[PDB]
Amino acid sequence: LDSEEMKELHRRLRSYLHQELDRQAENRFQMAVDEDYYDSIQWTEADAQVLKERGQAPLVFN
Amino acid sequence: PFRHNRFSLTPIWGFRRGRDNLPYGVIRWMRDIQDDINKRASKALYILS
Amino acid sequence: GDEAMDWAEFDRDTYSQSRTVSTHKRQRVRLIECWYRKPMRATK
Amino acid sequence: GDEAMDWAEFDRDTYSQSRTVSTHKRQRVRLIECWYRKPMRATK
Repeated sequence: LDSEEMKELHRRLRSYLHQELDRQAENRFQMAVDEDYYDSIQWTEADAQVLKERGQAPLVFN
Repeated sequence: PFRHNRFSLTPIWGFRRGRDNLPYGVIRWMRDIQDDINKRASKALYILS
Repeated sequence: GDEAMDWAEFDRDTYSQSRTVSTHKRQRVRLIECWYRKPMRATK
Repeated sequence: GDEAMDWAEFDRDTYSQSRTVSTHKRQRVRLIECWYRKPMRATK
């Protein structure tokens, strides 16, 4: 039964999944970054490198 | 032999990191602040001396 | 439609600034329900 | 998949930055469960 129509259904579902993934990419990224800031990880890589060149160890107050 | 189908060792979890679900204790942030405190105290003592 | 509801719907439709939209796409249409009042002048 | 769950799985997969993986490696697959609603138009 898979060949006749379930291939079309699977293609449709994959397209819908791609659309909902790319539509929510910004919000998904924002929620991920929020969860990262929860557990005392609050320095972006660029500014952390800037601090490292300063000789200053990055600090998180959280 | 045990009837229950679970491991003998039971994990008492703590704070779990969101990114990788790797457990981390209370210490981390206050450890950072503690090392900063030690640096500040040593620097102040050196400047005074 | 005003900028609010059309903005929400078109933000949903846009997905991102540049995306390769597949042949399969959800088709959304607008229906408007209008409740209006007209006097009748019943003789009674 | 989006960056979150894919990042978690790939971080588990890479183990370290440069690691000599053995022949025996745990193989993980992605299964997606979809619950969708479609109209019926029941005659009743």
